[PDB]
Amino acid sequence: LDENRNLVNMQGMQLTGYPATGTPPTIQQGANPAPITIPNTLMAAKSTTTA
Amino acid sequence: LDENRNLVNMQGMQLTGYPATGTPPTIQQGANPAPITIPNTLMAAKSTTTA
Amino acid sequence: SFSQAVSGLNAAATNLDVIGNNIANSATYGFKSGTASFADMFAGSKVGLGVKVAGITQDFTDGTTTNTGRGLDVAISQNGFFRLVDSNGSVFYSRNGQFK
Amino acid sequence: SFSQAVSGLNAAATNLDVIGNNIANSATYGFKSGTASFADMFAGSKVGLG
Amino acid sequence: VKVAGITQDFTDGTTTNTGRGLDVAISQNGFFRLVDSNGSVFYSRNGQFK
Amino acid sequence: YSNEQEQVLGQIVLANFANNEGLASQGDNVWAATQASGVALLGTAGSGNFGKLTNGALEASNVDLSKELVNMIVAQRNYQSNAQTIKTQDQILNTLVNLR
Amino acid sequence: GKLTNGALEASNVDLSKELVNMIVAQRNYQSNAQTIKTQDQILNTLVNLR
Amino acid sequence: GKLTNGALEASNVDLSKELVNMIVAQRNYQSNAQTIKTQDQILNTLVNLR
Amino acid sequence: GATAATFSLSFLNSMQQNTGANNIVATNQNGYKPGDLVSYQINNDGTVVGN
Amino acid sequence: SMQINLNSTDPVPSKTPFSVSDADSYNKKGTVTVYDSQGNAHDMNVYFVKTKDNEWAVYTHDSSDPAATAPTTASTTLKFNENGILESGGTVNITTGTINGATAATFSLSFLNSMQQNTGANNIVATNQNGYKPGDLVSYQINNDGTVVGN
Repeated sequence: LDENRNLVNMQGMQLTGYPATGTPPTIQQGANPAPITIPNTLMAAKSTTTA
Repeated sequence: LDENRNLVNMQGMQLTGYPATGTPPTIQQGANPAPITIPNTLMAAKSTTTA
Repeated sequence: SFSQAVSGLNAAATNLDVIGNNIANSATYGFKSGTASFADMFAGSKVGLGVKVAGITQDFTDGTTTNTGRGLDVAISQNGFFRLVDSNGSVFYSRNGQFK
Repeated sequence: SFSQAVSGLNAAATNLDVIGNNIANSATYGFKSGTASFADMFAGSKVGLG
Repeated sequence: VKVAGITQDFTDGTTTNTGRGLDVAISQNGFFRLVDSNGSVFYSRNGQFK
Repeated sequence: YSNEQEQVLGQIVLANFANNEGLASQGDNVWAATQASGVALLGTAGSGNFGKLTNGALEASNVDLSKELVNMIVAQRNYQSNAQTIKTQDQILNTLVNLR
Repeated sequence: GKLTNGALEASNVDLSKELVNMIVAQRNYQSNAQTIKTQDQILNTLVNLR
Repeated sequence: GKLTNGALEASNVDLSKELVNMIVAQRNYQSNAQTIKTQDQILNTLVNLR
Repeated sequence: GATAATFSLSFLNSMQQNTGANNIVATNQNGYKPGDLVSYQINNDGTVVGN
Repeated sequence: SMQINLNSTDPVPSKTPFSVSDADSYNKKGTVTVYDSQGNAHDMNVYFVKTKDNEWAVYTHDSSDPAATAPTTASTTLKFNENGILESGGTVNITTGTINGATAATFSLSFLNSMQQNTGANNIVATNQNGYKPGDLVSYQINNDGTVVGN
């Protein structure tokens, strides 16, 4: 996990794959392959809708 | 197995032989020698006739 | 030919030096594992000529901790590093907590 | 004659370079085996040269 | 029967890892631009510079 | 996550080609495709042509020792046969010089 | 996280895999040595070619 | 920087690459020797031309 | 929304035990669902067999 | 061209009405990256909703242009037979959008030989377009036919 939020090798090349989008994000089957990120950003403050 | 569905050598020449035709296909003895293919196509959706 | 031979020879020698230096700091306090990586070479036409070393690869797995007599020798259990300073004010880091 | 001699000589040298390069990446991670192939030459009248 | 002249070949060669970092060979097609005392432009793939 | 949460951050894709031998080395173990290699047969692991990988494990070389040294002996002896052949050729041409 | 109060962390050195690598890289070095031995014998015959 | 208090720095000599250069330059010397041998045989025939 | 399929069903060689327990010996149908080319092998006859 | 293998054992999507952000409103979403005379990569989301047995409303949505509204109309409707053979609804001309002052490009789109699996999972077989972007001479080779092939 490099400083640019991506899993890079010793050569610095980022491994790609399927991204997840939404709230909550799920892996979609019809996306472009994207460099997989591990963001340290804050989560979505979601209130209670269905209980 | 090349991009043209045939078993080709380093010289690219396709090896020939007896083809199989039908549903289910069996090797017939009275055919022209044909370049043997390994197709990745979908199988025949066969319903139950005799059980 | 001889380029691949000297490349593999120096790679084996440097890897054995890395292994012997890892043996040389066996049972020292505050040690994290370090190994060596491998590399290959680009194809001329489609050949490929040489096998090399990508560099030093340090590993930071958790190690063995011994209870000590003092209280002023505090190792770091989780991810964290002690901030040290030299005479010139430069910032350094060390998990070793032996301080007097 | 000497054409077949230099052909076999350079083929043996290049094959040994391939073998030595395969030895040079022994025990590296992610390695797949690679070897060399052979070829012959077309017959002049019915001879074959190389 | 004569000689048509010198024929230079520019195939890729053998590269050795060196101790310095200021000796950088050229891997792909490319040439280093050098200048003399008279400002003329020259080229060299050798990257040993101090 | 600290709030007992788990969210997927991505999923790595996989591919196969029509010809595995049609690859091109780009230095280290890095493969650029060719026209003879095949189109990107995309897909995910554990489905069809793809299977479950080695989680936390790295695959070393497929190098055997015995057959490599066997080829090292046999091609050396073939080189010796070529050397003695060209030796006999050069002695023949020496006699052709000594013909005059 | 909470640290090791009054405790010092030694090396993470395992013994077995280190000696395994010590054996395996030694044998790879022996393969390189015998390889260069065969290379030098080939070049000895190339000298003995003339 | 801070020096080696009570410590003396020995040579930076590696063994393997030195012996490699000792082999390779020896073989280049053998190539030069066989080259000049062929040159002297050519000049011997030039003497034997007359 | 499928079609009601009619199939021939044979109980051939179904035997009556003099004593024991009612046990189905075997079942077989020629109906299936695709199905795609996973791999391929060749036996000792030159026949390219699809898996 | 877009070939896709589709499971027949799937039920009708219950989430009504259709939304491009409602994955449960359809069963499968495709995506094809095409290019225009300005060379912008228009990524068409191709949604497939099972209306009934063998009939699938097929929607197109230029996802690369954010000014496009939610498509509630059918671009086509793939209708098939009992065996699952490609019967109707597999060809439509689709107009793209305008990105950075481009032109809205209309292209012929064929779903030729898209098969209906009797069972399995909805999987796109292949996608292909004749649109691209330059592109320059990197290298050159010649095969065994004397044809100088440009790379």
